[PDB]
Amino acid sequence: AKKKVQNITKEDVKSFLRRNALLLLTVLAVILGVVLGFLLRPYPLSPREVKYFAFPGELLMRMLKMLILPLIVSSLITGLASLDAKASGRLGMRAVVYYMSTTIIAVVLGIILVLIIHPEVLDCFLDLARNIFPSNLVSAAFRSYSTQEVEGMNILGLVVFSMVFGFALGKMGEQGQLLVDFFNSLNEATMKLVAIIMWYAPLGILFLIAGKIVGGQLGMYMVTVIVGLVIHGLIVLPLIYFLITRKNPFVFIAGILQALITALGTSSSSATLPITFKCLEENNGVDKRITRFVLPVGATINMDGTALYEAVAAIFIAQVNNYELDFGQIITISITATAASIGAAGIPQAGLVTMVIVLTAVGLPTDDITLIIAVDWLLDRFRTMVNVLGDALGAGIVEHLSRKELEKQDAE
Amino acid sequence: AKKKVQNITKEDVKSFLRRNALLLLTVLAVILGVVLGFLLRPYPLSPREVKYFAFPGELLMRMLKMLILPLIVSSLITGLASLDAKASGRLGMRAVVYYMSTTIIAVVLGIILVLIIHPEVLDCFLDLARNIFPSNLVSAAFRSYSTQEVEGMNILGLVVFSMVFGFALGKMGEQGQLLVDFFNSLNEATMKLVAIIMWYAPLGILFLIAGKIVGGQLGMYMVTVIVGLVIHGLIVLPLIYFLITRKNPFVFIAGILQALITALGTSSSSATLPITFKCLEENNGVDKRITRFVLPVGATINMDGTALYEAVAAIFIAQVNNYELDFGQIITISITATAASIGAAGIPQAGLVTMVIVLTAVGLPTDDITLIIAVDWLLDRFRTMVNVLGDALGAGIVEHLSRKELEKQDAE
Amino acid sequence: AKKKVQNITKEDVKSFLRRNALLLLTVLAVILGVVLGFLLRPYPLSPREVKYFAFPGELLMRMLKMLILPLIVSSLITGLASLDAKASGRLGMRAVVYYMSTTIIAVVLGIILVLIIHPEVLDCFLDLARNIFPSNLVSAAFRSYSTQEVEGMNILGLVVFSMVFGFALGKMGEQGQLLVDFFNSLNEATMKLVAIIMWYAPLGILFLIAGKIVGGQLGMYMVTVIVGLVIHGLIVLPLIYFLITRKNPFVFIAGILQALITALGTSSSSATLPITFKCLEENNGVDKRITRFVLPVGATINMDGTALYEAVAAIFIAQVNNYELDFGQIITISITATAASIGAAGIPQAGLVTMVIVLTAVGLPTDDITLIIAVDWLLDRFRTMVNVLGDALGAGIVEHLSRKELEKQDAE
Ligand SMILES: COc1ccc([C@@H]2C(C#N)=C(N)OC3=C2C(=O)C[C@@H](c2cccc4ccccc24)C3)cc1
Ligand SMILES: COc1ccc([C@@H]2C(C#N)=C(N)OC3=C2C(=O)C[C@@H](c2cccc4ccccc24)C3)cc1
Ligand SMILES: COc1ccc([C@@H]2C(C#N)=C(N)OC3=C2C(=O)C[C@@H](c2cccc4ccccc24)C3)cc1
Ligand SMILES: N[C@@H](CC(=O)O)C(=O)O
Ligand SMILES: N[C@@H](CC(=O)O)C(=O)O
Ligand SMILES: N[C@@H](CC(=O)O)C(=O)O
Ligand SMILES: [Ba+2]
Ligand SMILES: [Ba+2]
Ligand SMILES: [Ba+2]
Ligand code: NA
Ligand code: NA
Ligand code: NA
Ligand code: NA
Ligand code: NA
Ligand code: NA
Ligand code: NA
Ligand code: NA
Ligand code: NA
Repeated sequence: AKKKVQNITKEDVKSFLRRNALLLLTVLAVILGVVLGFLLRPYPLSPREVKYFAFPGELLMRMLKMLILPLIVSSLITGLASLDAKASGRLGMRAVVYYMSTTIIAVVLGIILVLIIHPEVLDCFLDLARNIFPSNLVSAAFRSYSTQEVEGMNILGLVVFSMVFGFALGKMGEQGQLLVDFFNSLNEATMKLVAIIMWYAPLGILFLIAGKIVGGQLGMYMVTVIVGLVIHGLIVLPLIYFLITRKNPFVFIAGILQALITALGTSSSSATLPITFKCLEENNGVDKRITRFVLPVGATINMDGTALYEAVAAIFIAQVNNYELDFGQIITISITATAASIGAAGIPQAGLVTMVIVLTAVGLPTDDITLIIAVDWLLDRFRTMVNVLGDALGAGIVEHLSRKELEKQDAE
Repeated sequence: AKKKVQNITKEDVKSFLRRNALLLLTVLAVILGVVLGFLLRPYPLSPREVKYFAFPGELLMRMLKMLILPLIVSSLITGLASLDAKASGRLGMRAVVYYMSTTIIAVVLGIILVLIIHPEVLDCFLDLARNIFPSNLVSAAFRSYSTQEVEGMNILGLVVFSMVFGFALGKMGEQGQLLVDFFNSLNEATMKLVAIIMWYAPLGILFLIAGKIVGGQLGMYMVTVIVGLVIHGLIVLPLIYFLITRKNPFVFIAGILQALITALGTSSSSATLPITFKCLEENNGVDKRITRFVLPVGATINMDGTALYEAVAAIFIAQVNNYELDFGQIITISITATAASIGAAGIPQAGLVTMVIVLTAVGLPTDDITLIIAVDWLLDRFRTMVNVLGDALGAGIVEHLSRKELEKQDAE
Repeated sequence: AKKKVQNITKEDVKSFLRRNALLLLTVLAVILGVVLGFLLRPYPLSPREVKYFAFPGELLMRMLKMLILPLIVSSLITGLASLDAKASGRLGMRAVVYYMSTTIIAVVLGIILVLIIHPEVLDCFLDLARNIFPSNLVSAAFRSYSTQEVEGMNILGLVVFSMVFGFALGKMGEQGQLLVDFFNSLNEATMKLVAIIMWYAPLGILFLIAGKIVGGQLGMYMVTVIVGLVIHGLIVLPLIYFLITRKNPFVFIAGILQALITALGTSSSSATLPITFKCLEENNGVDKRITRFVLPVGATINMDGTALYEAVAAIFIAQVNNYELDFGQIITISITATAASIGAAGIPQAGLVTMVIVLTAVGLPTDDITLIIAVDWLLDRFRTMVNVLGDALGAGIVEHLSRKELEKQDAE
């Protein structure tokens, strides 16, 4: 009742409109995009014509994807070279502990919400191990292994190599410094390009979401995850940030708002990574030393929203199948949904492809994934926002916990 | 009558032979190549054997293509970082204005010469836009998009990215300088390699042209463009250079002679770019700051000879078809032939592939391109020389017009 | 009798076990690998399951292959920039003379051993020439030409380009130094990663050899080459090193032992190159200036063991065919087996693929290669050890012969 009477003052909206021009434009892009897409929905237009329509949104995807490679490689090489090897292990343990806990908490919340509301696989593990260790760095930049090398950048392989290379340069001293300085100039220069890409974003988001918007049991399921992601995203994660930092978490979420709205549009944790960087480094004022450490790793392994969706959908398909509830086999679901969360790449429709792991483990048929394909796209847009939000709050949490190591490196 | 009596003095030919050793060798390579090719023309030898024969000319192509990538990327990153953002816009406006005017003048001359002597397409625009914004920089270095990613370097995508990256580094100051210095050493080092490639050029040009030389209406057509390119190339463009600089243009053409003779052999504006660089920077003494700005851009968009050929061939196929002459539809030909000129890549047989755009716009059948395929190769060799000559004179024109901006950067 | 009574002292084995922990572990990996492979040999397991089994050995291959590219490119660019152009020709002549002589001596020894114990092709030359001059440097990093561009790094193309680039930077002075320093930091940093890869090697070698171990005339043939490689490897090459340096060669072989045991496991001169570098630079204390000069070149052209195997197998298939012994045609075998040695890439099963050249030249049928395929893998493991051992002793021989040039560069 106190904040309500405070809200009626009609104070400073002209200053807000002037400052938040771009932020409000992308919000308007979502509003206009939903309106346009539903207006143009009666489709006497072929999928070829759908591709033609969504083209302005496609150029935004090419623009964002462009920067992913120089962004990850320069961030981890400089970031890990900036820190002392032992401090990097400390920072790393903070990240890993935060990642596993938040993913374990999301999968438990996900299982509880479905148990209340009733709405080869070995080759996958070897392909993952194969990608952690790329045989060629030039090819790793635009191809991933799939048992033989499918198209699309091997983010994980580059994440791992850049880290080991970063540690090596840190151990080289002065001889190493030249290369650390080379990669620092390349990071800031690609960060300077994401400033340009940001002005195109409202035009892109409008067309990217408008194009995608062009039995009843699958209906209740969509409502389950959406509710589950609001509990984790807007209630679980903020109180975690508040409990650790003692800072207002909803003001932090306001800073990374452009990153969430772009995640909602692209449905890629990797594509929105350059914008998550711009938001945290600037708007939230997070340290570059730790955003370069947390964000490229969080974008591929820290998938809180995917984990919640993996558990929900693994139990949802079992409802139709009338599969028996085993006290020990539900434990395998929480284990494999956390496993698939880490595994699944930060790219669209990667959630559904990793369901093969979680469906096999329990003993459910993998061909049931076909039922969940139709509605997936909308749940993917939301799942991505929670996967990004986790890396953003994760950076804020780690930065706060690692202030001693950061103050030592600020000596000179 | 005064220059004629002056020419009879038999003075300084031994000094000319000693100095112009390489220049005269490549001229002799064309003379020996035409003789050898016609001598070996009776072909009881398969296309496989033709490939075997033309192999010394193939090694020259691999050698020149090799350097294109480090040459474009280092030239635009340093070149645009060297200049103040506002001066880069001034230099840019001079280039764009020169490019569009010369291309508009060539297409008008081309249309006049044919109207006196009577001898999907949307997917193309989207593919071009897609290539201006590459989704992966490593893949952009050896692949282009074609609706899905065909082989062959995306020169345009790299031209655009290098420019935006160059502007970014220029805005970084000292932090940026390291990377600008890194790309400056990489430019001069690859420029040092083109000095070596130049000694192989006479052997390559000989075999490259000899291999290619191994109804009657298509006969008069070939004579139309050849005459049209001599009017534009040796009369239109030199008087433009003279009107702007007041310097003798045929002495400038003498400096870039090795670049034209290599264009005549390869039929690629991109492949002869490292040699156009060596000729302008040295022989013509043009500024590196502006050759790095003009030449990589001119090689892909400034296609004067292609534009003249596009107009000539669009009207030539209509002669056979007896297609009606519309005052407003000839205006669409001048517009789409200028459009295709900009579009068409600086690689062999790219002129004929972009005829699809100009034939569709008017309302002529695209399957008529098959008639023009046989004679094309020879017209392509000449068209390329005019496309290169335009970038060479264009550099000389811009350098002269931008002497104030260049004198400011020479302060220290 | 003097070294025998000296060996009975039971002195310093605890110091040896502590120091040579890793060296003895990889030896134990071979012992355990042979035992495990023969134990698991009864195969009710498919080739798919064989791939699953050999997976720890596959990760070692991806790890070693990863570093090959930054290792070759940084070694030759810095190495050749470090030296004066004339000194590089001197060092080069020492290498080339050593390479051709040792390969000529191995093929002569190989021919003698078989003549005592009786147990298109033009397209190949053009493909080699095409690869010496790559048309694209980014593609050269992960593809080779095959008449059109097959997968797998073009080591030769990068070896050649890095050398020409190294010479260019050396001729640039100070402007060049930045890039030389850039590539020096990148060499030491990738050399710092091979230290990590080395700890995985015993686990990898165990599984790499165990997986591969899972008429009678082809039996005697295998014994011929194995004996021939022991004569060249353990008798011919050491006395050559002793005659040149006057240093004990079997103490040198002890230093590069990890490199030979890894060659025995991988059967790739290129994959074991980062470990041959670590052994020579450290264990044998060879100069970085010359290991960067000798080793990347030796890994592809200096194939002593392959040459001996090429001669042995070219004459062995003629035994079955009862092909006539011509005094002049045996001279063509020694010539083409030396030719194929240089040609054949430092990768597994490359020896048998280049037999096409040596079988055609004499007049034997190329389809006979099928008979030698079954036993090849084991002979390849040994052939590789002799191909590596040659580069290792070659570095030691060149370093010793070039001490004047090295002492001049140590001035400052
Ligand atoms: C596969 O998914 C990953 C990769 C990385 C991480 C952690 C992380 C984050 N966020 C980053 N930036 O660096 C390190 C991490 C460590 O736990 C360990 C830490 C580390 C400390 C000290 C020395 C190291 C040497 C090499 C590599 C990592 C090292 C680096 C977690 C999961
Ligand atoms: C697609 O085909 C092209 C690309 C480039 C150009 C012009 C050109 C030439 N020649 C070069 N080297 O740079 C710039 C040009 C401009 O007009 C604008 C100019 C510019 C000035 C100031 C800031 C900029 C920031 C980013 C990019 C270009 C900028 C750069 C013309 C057509
Ligand atoms: C295709 O297989 C090869 C490539 C290289 C070599 C020799 C070698 C070794 N080992 C290395 N590192 O460099 C040079 C070699 C020369 O003989 C010549 C030497 C050289 C000296 C002076 C100037 C040069 C300029 C460019 C290239 C090589 C040059 C370089 C032999 C065979
Ligand atoms: N598309 C999601 C991952 C998923 O498909 O679950 C993301 O990039 O965050
Ligand atoms: N081959 C020409 C372009 C064309 O095909 O018209 C050039 O590169 O200049
Ligand atoms: N595999 C051998 C070459 C060969 O196949 O003969 C090596 O790399 O040394
Ligand atoms: Ba430091
Ligand atoms: Ba400056
Ligand atoms: Ba020096
Ligand atoms: Na998590
Ligand atoms: Na993520
Ligand atoms: Na993941
Ligand atoms: Na023009
Ligand atoms: Na051009
Ligand atoms: Na063009
Ligand atoms: Na040899
Ligand atoms: Na070798
Ligand atoms: Na070889």
